[PDB]
Parts: sequence; structure tokens; C-alpha cells
Amino acid sequence: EVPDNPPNEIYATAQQKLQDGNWRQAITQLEALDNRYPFGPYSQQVQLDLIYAYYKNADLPLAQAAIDRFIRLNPTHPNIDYVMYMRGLTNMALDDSALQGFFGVDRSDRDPQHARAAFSDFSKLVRGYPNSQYTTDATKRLVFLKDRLAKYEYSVAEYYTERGAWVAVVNRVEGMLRDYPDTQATRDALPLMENAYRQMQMNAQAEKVAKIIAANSS
Amino acid sequence: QLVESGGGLVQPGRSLKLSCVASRFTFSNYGMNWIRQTPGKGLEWVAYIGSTSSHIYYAETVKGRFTISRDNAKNTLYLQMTGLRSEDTALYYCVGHVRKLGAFFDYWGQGAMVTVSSASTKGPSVFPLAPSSKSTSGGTAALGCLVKDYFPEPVTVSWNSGALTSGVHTFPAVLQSSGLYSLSSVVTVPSSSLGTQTYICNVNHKPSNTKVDKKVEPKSC
Amino acid sequence: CSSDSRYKRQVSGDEAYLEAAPLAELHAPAGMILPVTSGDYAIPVTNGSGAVGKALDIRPP
Amino acid sequence: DIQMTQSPASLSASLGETVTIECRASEDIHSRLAWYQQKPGKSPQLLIYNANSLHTGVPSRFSGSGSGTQFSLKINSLQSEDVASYFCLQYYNYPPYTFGAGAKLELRRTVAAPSVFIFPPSDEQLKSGTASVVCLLNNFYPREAKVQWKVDNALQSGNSQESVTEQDSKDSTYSLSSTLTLSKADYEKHKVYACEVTHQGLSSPVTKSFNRGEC
Amino acid sequence: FVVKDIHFEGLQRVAVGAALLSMPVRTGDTVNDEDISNTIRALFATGNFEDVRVLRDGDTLLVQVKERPTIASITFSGNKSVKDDMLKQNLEASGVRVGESLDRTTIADIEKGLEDFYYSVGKYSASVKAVVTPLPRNRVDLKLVFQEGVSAEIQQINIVGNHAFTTDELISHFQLRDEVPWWNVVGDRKYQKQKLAGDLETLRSYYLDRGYARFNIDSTQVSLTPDKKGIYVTVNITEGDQYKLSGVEVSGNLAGHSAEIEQLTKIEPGELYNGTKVTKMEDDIKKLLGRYGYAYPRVQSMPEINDADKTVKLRVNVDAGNRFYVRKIRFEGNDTSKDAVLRREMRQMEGAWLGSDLVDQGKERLNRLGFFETVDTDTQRVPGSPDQVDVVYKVKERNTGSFNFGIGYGTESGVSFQAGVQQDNWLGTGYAVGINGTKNDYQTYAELSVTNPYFTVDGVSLGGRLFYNDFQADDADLSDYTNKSYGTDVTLGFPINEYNSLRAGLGYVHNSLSNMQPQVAMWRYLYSMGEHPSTSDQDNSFKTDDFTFNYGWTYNKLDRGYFPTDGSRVNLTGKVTIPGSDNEYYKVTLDTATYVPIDDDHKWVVLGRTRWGYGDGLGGKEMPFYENFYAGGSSTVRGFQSNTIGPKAVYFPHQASNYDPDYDYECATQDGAKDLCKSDDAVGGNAMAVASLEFITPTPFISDKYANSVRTSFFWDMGTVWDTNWDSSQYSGYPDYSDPSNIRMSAGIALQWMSPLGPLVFSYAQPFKKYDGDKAEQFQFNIGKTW
Amino acid sequence: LFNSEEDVVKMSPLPTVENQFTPTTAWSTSVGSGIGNFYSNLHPALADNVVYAADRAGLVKALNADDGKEIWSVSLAEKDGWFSKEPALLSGGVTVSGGHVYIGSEKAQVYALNTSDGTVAWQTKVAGEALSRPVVSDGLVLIHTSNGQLQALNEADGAVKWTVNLDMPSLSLRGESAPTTAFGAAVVGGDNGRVSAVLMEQGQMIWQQRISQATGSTEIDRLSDVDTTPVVVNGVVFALAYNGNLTALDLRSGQIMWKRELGSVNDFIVDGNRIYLVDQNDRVMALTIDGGVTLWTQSDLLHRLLTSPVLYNGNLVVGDSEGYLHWINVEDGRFVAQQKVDSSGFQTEPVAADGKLLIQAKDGTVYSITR
Amino acid sequence: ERVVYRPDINQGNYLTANDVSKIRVGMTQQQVAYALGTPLMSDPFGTNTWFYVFRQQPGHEGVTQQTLTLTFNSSGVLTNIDNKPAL
Repeated sequence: EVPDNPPNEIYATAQQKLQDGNWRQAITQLEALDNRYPFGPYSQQVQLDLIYAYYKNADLPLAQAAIDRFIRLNPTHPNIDYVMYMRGLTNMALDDSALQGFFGVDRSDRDPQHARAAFSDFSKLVRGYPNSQYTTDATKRLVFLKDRLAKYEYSVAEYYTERGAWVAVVNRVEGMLRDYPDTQATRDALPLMENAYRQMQMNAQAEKVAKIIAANSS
Repeated sequence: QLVESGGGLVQPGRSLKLSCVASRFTFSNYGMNWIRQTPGKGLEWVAYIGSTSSHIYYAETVKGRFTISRDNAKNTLYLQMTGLRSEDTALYYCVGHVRKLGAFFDYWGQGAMVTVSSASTKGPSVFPLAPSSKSTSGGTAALGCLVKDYFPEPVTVSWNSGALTSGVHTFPAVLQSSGLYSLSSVVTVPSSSLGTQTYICNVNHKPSNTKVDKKVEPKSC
Repeated sequence: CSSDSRYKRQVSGDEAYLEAAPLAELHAPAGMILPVTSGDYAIPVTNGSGAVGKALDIRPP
Repeated sequence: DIQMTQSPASLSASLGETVTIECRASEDIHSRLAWYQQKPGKSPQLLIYNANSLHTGVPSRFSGSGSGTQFSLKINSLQSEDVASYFCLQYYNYPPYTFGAGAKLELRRTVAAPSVFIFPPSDEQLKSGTASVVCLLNNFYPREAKVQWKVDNALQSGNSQESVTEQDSKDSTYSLSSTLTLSKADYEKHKVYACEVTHQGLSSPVTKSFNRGEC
Repeated sequence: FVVKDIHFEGLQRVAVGAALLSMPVRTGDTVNDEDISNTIRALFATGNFEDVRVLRDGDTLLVQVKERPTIASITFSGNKSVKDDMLKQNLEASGVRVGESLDRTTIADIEKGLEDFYYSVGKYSASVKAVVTPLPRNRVDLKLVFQEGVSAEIQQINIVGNHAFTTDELISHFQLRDEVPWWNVVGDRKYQKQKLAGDLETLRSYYLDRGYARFNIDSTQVSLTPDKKGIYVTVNITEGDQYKLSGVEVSGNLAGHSAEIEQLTKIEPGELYNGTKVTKMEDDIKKLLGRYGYAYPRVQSMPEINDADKTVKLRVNVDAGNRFYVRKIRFEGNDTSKDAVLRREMRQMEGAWLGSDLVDQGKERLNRLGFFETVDTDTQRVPGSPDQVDVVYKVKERNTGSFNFGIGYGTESGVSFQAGVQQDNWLGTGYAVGINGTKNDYQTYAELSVTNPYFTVDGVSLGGRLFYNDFQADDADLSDYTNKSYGTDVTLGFPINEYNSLRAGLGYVHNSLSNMQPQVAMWRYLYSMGEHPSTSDQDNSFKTDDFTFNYGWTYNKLDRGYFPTDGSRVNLTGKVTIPGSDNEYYKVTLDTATYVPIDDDHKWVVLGRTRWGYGDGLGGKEMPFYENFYAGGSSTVRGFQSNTIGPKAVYFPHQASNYDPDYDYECATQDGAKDLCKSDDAVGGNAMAVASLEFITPTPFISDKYANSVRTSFFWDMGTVWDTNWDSSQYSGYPDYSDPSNIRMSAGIALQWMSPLGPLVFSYAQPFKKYDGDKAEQFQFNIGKTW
Repeated sequence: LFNSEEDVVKMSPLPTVENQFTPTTAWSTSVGSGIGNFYSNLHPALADNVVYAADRAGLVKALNADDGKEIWSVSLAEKDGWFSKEPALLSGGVTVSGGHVYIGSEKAQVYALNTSDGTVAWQTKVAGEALSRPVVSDGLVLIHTSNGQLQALNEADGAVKWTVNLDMPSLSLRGESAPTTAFGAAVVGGDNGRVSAVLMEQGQMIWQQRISQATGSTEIDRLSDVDTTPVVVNGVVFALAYNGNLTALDLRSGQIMWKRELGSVNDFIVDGNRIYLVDQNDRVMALTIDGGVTLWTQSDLLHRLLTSPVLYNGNLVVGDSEGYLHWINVEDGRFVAQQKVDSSGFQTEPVAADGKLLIQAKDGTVYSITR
Repeated sequence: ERVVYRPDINQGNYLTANDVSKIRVGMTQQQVAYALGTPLMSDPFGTNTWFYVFRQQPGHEGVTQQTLTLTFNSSGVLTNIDNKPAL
């Protein structure tokens, strides 16, 4: 739309929008930039600014496509910590993006899709770069992700418990165990396994789980 | 079916509560009215109350001085008459209305007559009406009893406690200037009955509780 | 565009994940054998002490 | 307000003939009238609802005709037991209620001469203060009769009061009692007490009298 | 000759690096023209520089070039029906875009690749012209001028090998036409290979089911006629001849179901061969195996034909797998719902043995909730072993609910301020809610009605409702027809069947009335109510407080509620006064809605939607008026006003106003009114029956994207309303509204736009059987959730 | 909306008019509802005043010359049956010889009819219909098929003698390879891009020769118009590709004597060294038998709906579908006369012979023509 | 008390006891697998021990079971059997 200019001048224009923080007109500038300059000296910086913007203005699938582009195009680059953290952050933002949080209401009842996506992303990230700045919040978030997973599975279990179905409970339980030990939910979950076993006269297994509690009743 | 309970005699200006009970009907959902008929053939609607206490209508003659109420639990209609005058004396009827069609009545009680007057009740004086046997002796004569200076109406007069029923004519009581009622009750019997039939008239005046059995001798003048 | 105290380094939404709870791992008594560990969820041990949340920054170099 | 005009007040007819009773409404009511019959000594009863519809368990003879200006009741082959007083009633204006005057149904028989009796006052009414000489007409038709009192051949009718019964349910005749009121003092001043009765059932004025000092 | 300095010209992505890479020589090496040749060929290899001039000032090299990259821009002109995205497919298919090939020589290829597209479309009569706006240092805008005259035309197709059949009769099923009808004056006259292939296979299937096994195709030859119009075809075939089915010799792996397996294959002799029946039966067997549950069991028949008499013995072999692969499931689409909300319906569960029937029924009940957009799922084989399978219900969920507002024109105040709101799965919960009311300068109203359909595990539906209709001629509150009321209705709903449900519960209500207007059936009922006020004024009041028992039945064997297409649902509801209360009656009603698809294309469909209602007193009584039925309103019937149907109001001379603006009010003696004033305004009644018969209409010309999210039809609707307690006693001299004989009727269109703001329909029709004064509007709008 | 957005490209319209020798018709004896807006091999014939006509639908006419009087009329369209009454719908023009009349259909139903009544000698089934009208000569019945085949049958009862398979093009494209004879041998082109010499005694391939350019998805030139028939000289044959690539090549071997392969040309007839012909844009040229070297041209009538050309009275003549009719310098190209007659439609062989001139439209049918 | 409309419910892990008659100690996990399908449950806290049970719940009062569990050794070969029906 806006006329052609020096790509350095267009970059400076973007900087003006940035100090302004006008996401929309900045987006206009960036669109004009890449579509008038598909390749440039700072085009890497342009990708960065694009995804920056797309975070601000909630352009999430476009951001995803952009990340994949940059990855295929610059799979080798210094500041990828920012890149991949932004990626997993985006997935995190997606996985809970509702107005329902206004109500103090949980989101442990939907697809654990992008949770696990970002879990994979951040694991790969830190394992590639266990030195950067962006770790600590990622680690906090990873714990949170484990917790959200945990609550979800707990809820599944509890539904089937209300049904009184022991079997899928047992297998989901074992999967949770192989996934992790560590949740208050898991401590809460142990006796539930016990009950469902008890409904099947699994008296051996009943006493097994009894011992489990008896140690780990804490 | 429609049983009425009310005053006998009272003084103008006094109050009085009449009750009326329903026996064989629900008494619910029925519009109830009070309608008075004055001797002299003047018919007046005095009051209406709905099945519930929502709509109550009184006559423009009656005005609020009277109060009409109903109790479904006791199946009783209550009528309070206050501010009473001599004209109010009349036969008062407990009346019902007609369900599911409306706009007209169906049931009336026997009717209870109220008589307001400043005068006091007076016991009757009984006088024999000996039979005029001078017209004929082979024919049929008539004899009676005269109840005079009795107040208020009515007096029940029979002969031989109802044993003798030979075409009895009791003329309606007429009011003399003194204000007391007076009537004659006669009966026509064959002249042969004289000396054969005992003629005793039994007169009862309930408001004064006076029960007099007065005998008319069989003499053929 | 809608951002007060401009979104140069700050965080969208809440921070409860920063305030979230710690973890507990089991002593797993003797003779009663728990399930083994599996999966990618083994949590490479941090060596952190780095900024977080609003204290942590957001920007292209 | 509304005027329930009913004429004639009293009617009479033979057995088997039909009657048309007129009832006139002042405000041209859109057919909102009810007919009620009150027989003597009985509670009033319902005759016609809707101004043309007969009530349950009632003979078809009775019929309702006419419009708001004027209505009529038709009784066909009327029987002896229908003698009662009949009224009209409007329900078009609900808050107030106007009834008819009552139409008094009589029967038509041949002329009947009353059997006249005269009863002198008993000797117990002379010890108070008044003497009552009574003239009696027993079974007559029609109601119209002139009875005048004669004392020592002196005419007087301003102290006497009459009472007439309703037409009998057996012979459809009337009975009248004419009471002549004097004082015991004034009773014992004159000799002959006579009552002369002139009636349609009588061919010539029948006088019946009594003398004092006999009975 | 030794190069001393090289002018490494080359720009816009490259620098001295790539040119020096092109050159073999540094400053101080012998210089050549093999550098010229190598630079030209390498720059045509890469495709950066359209030319090279590697010259030498003495022994000092210099490079002068032109560049194929940046194409600054593109323009498309005359691409009538073809859209620039497909043009972009052609371009990226050519590997041509910004910063890419050049050399105007290539235009023929470009135009060729354009012609090719049309050459594939069905056209050949067209061309394109590319044009360059040159722009500085390399750059060019490429404007494309599309000379698209007209595609060729279908003429006539002949076939030979057709003695038993006409050609046209078999043509009759094809997409294509060598001629259009007149009872369908529109109709395509185009070409396509794919539609042709379908017609070919259709013929194959036709002659299969008429039994011709010796049918084949030999070939088929299109006429490619000069002048770019004539496309005939001539088709080479074997007619063959039909056979007759003689026997069946199935075998295979059975797991001991062989009896019922045969029960599928039960057939009569003398019935002709038809491989369609074969395929059908095979699929039925697959389904049977799914019932016990077998993932991927093999089927294969064998037509052992005897040509000596043209018959066949149909052998079959079969391979059953194994069972109870039921490990887990997944769901996708849930960003608002909760997982339990699905599983509650899922008659199948994890950790079981399989039944595909369960899964089908789960989809069915799911959609019957009508709480989604799109549905599908996959029986994803588990890779760990050939013994387990998981599932994914990867679907979409609808954002919906609706705030209600606005109404047709009216007073300055009295066309707004009205509440009404729906979520129905409130807050993504499945708790279902509807809340409404309105404030007005002559009445006010509130009502709430909310249900949890799943208070328990079973689909136990706990519903409760209240109202406070504060109607007293609001903001006057004196000498006006007040009916203030408020009450409750709370019940339960029991899952009875997979398709059938019951309802039962109670209500407790209070009414309150003042200054009532003389009307006729009003005082009729009220004299049945045993209350006999005047019939003249409006100084009158009455109230009640009563109980009631409500209940109902529901059938629903159906596809969905989003835009249902097939099945039916009916809602029966009855209710009754109870003993001990004030008023005595029943009211019963029933609303049917049936959908019948013509084809399973799900685009030409029938609707039958009706309502049937009646209520009446008990104890020889009459129902209170206010519970009357009503009609119209462009939500039950259209082309009329709401509550403007059936028996109507009737008025007396009024004797009471307690006002006189100018006596603007109708029919009072204070105005000068007598002579009973019949009226027109409507009241409702006790008896109702209405019908509606509609054709679903495919949309005229719309994008599938949102046309799938829009619904339309034409209709013919009618109905009627009346009383039985009508009479002729004093009703005479007036139009007797007794009998269901003043029947009202109309017909028109239905236009269902689905916005994200709730369901919204505009409407047009026309009354036919109009009777005494009844208002209406054809052009109407509404937002309600009527059927 | 879409009913109004049509697009089209246009031809040339008429130039100035000549009447240097004024044209007319002998008469017109037009025919019942025949062709319609279609295309065909079909054209009528005549010999010895015995006029040979028929229509697309099934009707058949034998007429008198000099008036077009119907001598008799018949129809293969059977009054019985259920085949749309068995309409003709033909793939072949007239052939006649002896006392018999030889026609082929779209239906591969192939009719020999006794002359002087048109009564059937026989009808015969074959495989595939004709891009090229039915050839019969030398006691041999000779068919080019829609199936890319030869069919060779009896010239006495239509009995088969042999049949050959030929390569098929990709899209089965319409055109023709009009077969002809040489000394008792078969010779014809092919939409593959080939031309074959074959033994017409048993269909024994003698040689084949590829003619065309080499380009795919650009298939053989649509504007390289009809008359793609061999034209033989003592030891050479002359004909085009369906590109318009001209070749003069060995009558016995197919080896090239010369070629104007580079030429793209539409319709032609040969007169000594003078080959008078149509060009791609439908201009006209006269070319040489040694190189298609322009002896003259005329580009006044272009993109037009024209049939093949002919000679008449020493002036070269052709018309169009819109009844425009053009008599032209056999010398340097110039118009000598023009006529307008009709607008029915014309796509068939013009008939100039016996000193006569003869044509037929679709349904504005026969005009017998003089000047 | 009457409730109403209990649904039809199942779990897996059963075909027949004819299969049970085929087998005894000494067989391996694969020996099992060729005819028995997979275990939907085992002993995760000890040896290989597999749980093969029918379970099923019809509508109003009525319930099935037929349970079995089989204990293997360290090599994954059967050592002990315990089959028995509902209770």
C-alpha cells in the first residue's frame, strides 16, 4: 500500500512503530517490507518482529507458520532461545485463551494438545540451550503443564469412577504413573485405584495398594 | 335444605345477626344473596356476596349499615343488620345463585320473617266463636276462636290438636288502631256433629310462649 | 493495538504458573514395586536463578 | 332505573285454555330476563332462564317469547295446580335488581253464593271493653262483594274491617270475615245487629242479623 | 594479461562473494574469457544475471550485467471465472514469483503454462498477454491480460453396442447433457473428464445390475472439432448379455457365526445377477463383524461364471481378524466443553470390547444434542501391536447462545428494553439457561428458566423456572386493567429410552387482578368461577394462588438441531390443576416436527411441522383465559401478528374510566356508546391445531464455506383456533367463533441466516384465508429459536 | 449476471464487392430438415443428370438435374423400431458406383443401395465411424475408422476382406486421414502424425513416415484445416501434416522429395505446378510444387467459415457458411465476383464438375449453381 | 427401589473357556498371544501376571463376572493359575 522506500528506511519506520508500539501499522510496514523485499540483510530481524507483532495482535497461526519458515530457513542461528521460547509460549497462550479465566474457573477439561506441544518444544529447547535466560519461566511453566495434564487425567478417572468402570481407570492410572509420580492429584488418585480394584475382589491387589498408601499416605 | 336463623322482635335502631346454613350443597363457588319480600308484594334485593370475599354488593337503600359475610368451613352466611327502622320489617330470604350459567338465582330458603317495632310482645286473648245454628239445624254450621290483642305475628291455631280438619279457614290477622294483631280462625262442620264432636282450639303464640286450649261448646242456638 | 505500559518486556495474562506449587516424589517402600519412570517428562534438572515473568524480557536483537 | 312492568296484576282462566302473560321492559334489554313462580306459602321457584329456556324437570307447556321491548309467557292447557304468583326479573344490569309485581293466577269457575253466617261476640269480650260482631261469607266467587252493617236500622261501615282468604284449592271459592267493632257499653245500647251482603253470586242482597239477649 | 582489479557487479542479494566465486582469478593471476563463459553459464544456472559482460580494461576486469530477479509485482486482467489463487498455483507450479526467472523469451512458456491451464479446463479458445512495467535496477510489474472468449460446447454423444437399450435413456443419469430440457430451462453444457469418468462407471454399474458381465468398454473417442465448438463423442463397447445368478459358495474365517453369516446371504433363485447387491451384502457383513467387532477383516468374492448358460456360482472367501482392541479414545475440538459432557453419551467406553454400533450411536446422540458444528472421528490403529486400537473424536464445537433484543415498529417507548438471553451450555458447562423479561411504561416482566440436564450420571435433567410478570398498567397503578402475577414451575426429566424421554414436576403460582374490563367469555368463566360482579364498570379485582402438576413426553429420533435434515422429534406436554387449589382445569399440548430427506444428498428435503392443543376445566369448569393458546407472531405462524388469531375480544358499553383525555378510549357510555360493541382485538382460546408443510430450498448462489451454515425453504402453512364453550344463546347476532371453520392460511419463504449472534430469520409470505379484522406483515424479522 | 458476461473474438468482414462475371444459381431445390449446427464428411453427388441427395436424419433423394425434380425418395429411417426411428446421422459423404450407392454412418451401419430406386443392396456392420468419407474402388470397399482402423470389405456384398489396427492419438482428436489409392495400393495419413503406404489387397504395411512437429500439450494444429488428403504425382505425393507441415515425398517409400514443413496451410487443390490453397488465418495463396513458394495470395477474407476451394470456368471459387460466395483470380488472387445467398451453413465439399457448379447447406439446402 | 433404564455396559478381555482348555503351565507370552489376544491388564508391581476376565453389567439388577489370573516366572513362562466365576 504505502509506497516503496529504502528497506533501511522501512526498517526505521518499523522502529518508529515499535517505540510507538503500534502493532497494526507496524504490521502494515512489515507486510509491505517482506512483500517488497522477500530477502534482505535484516530479514531475519523482520521474521523476529513479525512474530513479536503476531504475539501482540493475536495472529497465532500466522506466527506458527512464520516460526516454521524461520526454522527451515535459519535452523542455525545464535538467538534461537528467544525463537523457541516464543514458540512454546505461543502454544501455551493458545492452550488457554478464554474469557472463562475471568470467573476463577479451571481449564483442565479441554484438549491437552498444545500443552504437550510446548512441553516437547521447551524440553528440546533447554536440552539444546540449558544456559539461557528464558529457562526459569519455562521450567515453572513445565511444572504447570504437568499439573494441567494431571488434573485432566484425574477428571477422566473420576468420571469413569462415577460410572463405576474399573478397567480404563486402571490403564489410565498406570499411564499416569509412567508419566510421573508427582502430584497431589496422584496421592488423591492412589486410593481410587484401590477402590476400583476392591470392586473386583482384587484382595491381593487391594493389600498391595494398601501398602502403597501405608507408605505413601503422606 | 336452606336453614335460616334470625330475630323475632327487636326495637328500631338495634342490631341483629342472622345465620343461614347449607346442608346438601357444597356452599362453595356459589354466589349468595339476601332478598327481602315485604307483605304488600314489594320485592327487594338487599345483598350479594361472592363465593369469596372479593366482590360484595349492597343495595342503595341498604347502604353499609348491614354486613353480609360467608364462612365456607362452617357453611354459614352471616347477616348483621344495624341502623334499623320500622320499614325494615320483612320476610328475609337466604338465596343462592346458579353455577356455570350465572345471571340468576336457583335456591331459596323457607324465609325468616323479622319484625322490628318499638312495641313489646303481647299475649293473645282467646274468645269462643259459637256456631250460628239459627241459619239451619239440618245443614252445616261453623265455629271458631278469636285471637285478639296479641303481638307479634304469628299464632298457630288448630282444633283438637289437628284431629278435627273440616275445612278450616283462618283469616289473616288485621291490625287495629291499638297496634296489636287480631284474627279469627273458623271451621265449618255439620250440624249433626254438635253433641258428637268436641271443639277445642289450641292456640300457640311462640314469641310470648302462650299456649291456650279454649273450648267451644256444641250448643245449637 | 491495545497495550498500556507498552508490551516491550511484560507478560500477557496471569503469572500463577510462577506462583504454582512444588512437587513431591515417592520413597516407594521396600518389596512393593512402583511403576518405573518412562517418557520424556523426566524434567532435566535446572541450574537456573534467572529472571522470570515481568522480570524477564521480550525482544528481537 | 329499570321498570319491570307486569299486567294484569291478577288473572283468572279455566282449565285447558292457554294464557299469554305480558311483561314489558323499559330499556329494550337484549333478551336478558328470567321468570320465577312463587306459589302461596312456598319458596319462589324458577320458571325460565335465558328469557326463553325452561329449567330442568319442568313441563314443556311454559314458553318464553318476545324481545327487550316486550316479552310474553305462554302456558298451554294449564292445570289446576299452576295457581301461583309469577314475576319477571332482569339481569342485564347486574348491580341492582328489579323484580316484577307478581302475576296472581286464579281459576274460572261458575258463580258461587257464600253461605252466610253471623257470629255475635262471646260473653268474655264484654268483660274487657269491646264487642265484636262478625259477618262471614264462606264460599263465593268472584272476590267482589259489598257488605254493610245495620244497627237499629242505622248504616255504618267505618269501624268494621274485613279479611278475605284466597281462592280455595278445592272449590276455588272465597271466604270473607267482616268484623264490626263496638265497645261493650256501646254494644249494649242497640238491639238488632245486621249485615247485608250484595254479591254477584247472590241473586239479591242477603241480610243476616242477630238480636241481643238470645245467645 | 593478468587481472589487477575486478568490478564485482551484482546486487540485491549478492556481493563480491558470489562473483569472485564465479571468477577463477584473484588480483595477480592470468585473465581469460573462460571467465566470461563460466559466468554466463553459472548465472543462467543460478538464474541471477540475464547477461554478463566480463570485459578487461587492459588487464583490469569488469562485470556488467542485467538481472532476472525481482519481479516487483503482478497484475491479472480479464481472469473472469478463474481466480488469482489458481493462477498463483500455476505460478508456483512454474517456480515463478518475485525474485525469480525473467527473460521475456520465456513469455511463450508462461503463456503456454497459462494456455495449459485452459487446455486442462475444457477450453482451448483463449490466450494471455504478459506485459512489463519496467522498474529500476532490475524490477518489473507483470500485468496479465486474459483473452478468454468462450469454451467449446457439447454437441452429441453416440454409442454402438446398444441393442437392448436406448442411448438417451442411459445418458439420462449423467452430469453432462447434449441438450437441456425445457422443464429445466437451465442446465450445464460444459465438459469435464471427471464427470465423464463417473458417467462411464455409471454405465458400468447399470449394465452390472442388469446382469451384463460380458459388458466392457473398448474405448471412447472425443471429437476435437475445428472452430473450437464441437465436442461429440463416439463410444466403443461390448453390450454382452445378462447372466442369471445360480448359486453362492461362500467360505473363509467365521468365529462360529456361520449361521447368521449365511442369514445375510439368503437369496431367491431366478433373481438376476447384480454386483450392487453383492457389494451391499458384503458391506452388511462388514457391519455384522463390527457388531461383535473386527477392525479390518478381509472380503473377496469370485464370480465362477458358466458361459454355457450365462450364469454364475459366486464363491466368497473371508478373513476375520480379532476382537476387543478397545484401548482408549481421544477428542479434539474441545476448547469450551468438558470431557465428561461427551462421555456421558458415549455408549462405548475405553477398556472394553468393541462395537462400532456404539460409536455410531454416540455420534448420533452427540449430534442430537445440537451442541457442535462438525462431527467425525477415526478408529486409529494402535502401532504397538495388531491387538489394540484407539479413537479420536476430532471435531468442532459451536459458539452459540443468543441475547434477544429489538422488535417491529411501534411506540416511541415500547419497542425496546426487552431482555432475553441464551447460552444453553452456560459457560461451556452443559448447564442450560434462558433468562428474559422486559420493562415498559405499562407493564414489567421477569422470567428465568434453567436446567442441568445431567444432575446425575444418567442424564437426569433437573429444571426449574420462575416468573414475576408485574403487569398493573405500570407507572399508572390506578384505574387500569391490572394483572400482576408471579409463580414457579419446577420439574425433572427422565431418560427413558435412547430416543425417548419423560418429564414430570410441579408448579405453584399466584395471580392478582384489578379494574377488569367487561368482556363476554371473561364473565362466562367467572360465573363458572362463582363470582358475579357487575358487568358495567372496571372497579373490579380478583386474585388466586394455586398449585399444579405438569408433565410431558418426548420423542426424538433425529440427526441434530444445528440444521436437522432427517428424522423426527415431538414434544408432548400436559398439565393439570391439582385438588385443594382454587382453580380446576387441565391444559395439554403437543408439537411435532418431522424431517424427510429426498436424497441423502441432504439438500432437497421435506418438513412437516404441526401443533395440536386443547385444555379445559374440571368440575364442569372453564379454564382461566390467560392460559389460552395463541398464534401467529412469525415464530409459530407468519404473515400475521402474534397472539392475533382465533376467537377474539368482545366488549360491553363501559361505564368507568376515571379519566378523560378527550375520551380517546373506545366504547363507553361516558363516550356515548351503546348497542353492544363487538370488537376485533384478540384474546386466545382453548383449542388449537396448526400445520406447516415445507420444501427445503438449496441456496441460489453461495459459498459452501458459509452456505453449510445457512438454511432456507419455501412453505405452505395454515392453522386455526377456537372454543367449544362458545354458544349461540346471546352470541347470536354476532360472528360465532364456535367452530374450527374460519381457517387461516398462508404460504411463503424461510430464510435462515446463521450469525454468531444467535439464529436469525427474515421472512415473507401472504395470507389467503383472511377473516374479520386481523393484522399482518409479510416482510418480517425475528431471532427466536422456533422450529 | 453470468448470462450477460460473454466474450468473443471476431473475423474479418467483407471487403469491396466484384461482379465482373455476374453469379447466380441454376436453381435451388432445397431439402427437408437435415443437418443442423454440426459437422460432417457429408456432401451430395451427381452423375449423368442423376442427382444424389440425402440428409443427416435419414431422408434420401434421387433427383433430376437442371431442375432438382425428385425422381424418388426413400429413407433408412425405419418407420418401426424404437431407435429414434433409426436416424442416419452420418459419418460419410456420398459414394456411388455401378448401379449401387455406398454410404456409411456414425453407427457403423453401412449401406449399399440399388440405384434407380435406392433400394438396399445390403447394410453391414463395422467397427468405428468415419473421419474420412467411405472410399470404394477397384472391387474394394475401403474405410477409415473412428477406432483408428482400416476396414476392407467386398465391393459386391460388403463382405469383409480384412481389417487393420492403427495407432490412436491421445484425445481421439477429430480431423481426417482421407485414404486414396495408388496402382493397387492403399495410402493415407494419420492423426498420430504419420502417413502409411499399405497393400490394398490385404492391408500389408508398405511403409510409414512421420510428418509432424515434435511438441506435446500443443497438439496438432486446429487451424491446419481440412483437405489433409494425399495428392499424388507420378512418383511423389504431396500433403500436409495436421500442423500444416507440407511434404512432397516418395510415392513408393515416403522419403521426402521436399517439404514446406515450415509452412502452415489450411485447404488446397493442385493445378500443375500451381497449388491454390487456404492459409491459417484463412487468407489465400497460390504456391509452387517445388517449395510452397507464393505464386500469389489474397488476405481479404480471414478467420472465415470456409470449405475447400474449387475451379470453375477458369476462375477459382469458394464460399462460406454465411452464404458468401467468392469467384477469384486463378491468377493473382483478386476477387472477380461475389454473391450473398443465405446464412444456413456450409462445411462440405463444393461440387464443380461437368461444367456445372453445385452445393448444399445444412437445411437451407441444395442450390444448383451457374453464373 | 425402581430407578429406571439402566444402560447396557461391558468391559473387555474375554472370548471363551474353550480357549482355556487349550492351555496350561509352561507356555510363554507369545504362546498366549497367538490365540488369546493381549492382556488389558497385568501385574505392574511384580512379575508378569496377566488378568483375563469377563465383566458385563445388564440393566436393572443383574451382573456378570468370570475372572482369571495367571502368574508367570521371570522368564515369562506360566507358573500358577487361578480361574473362577462371579461372586
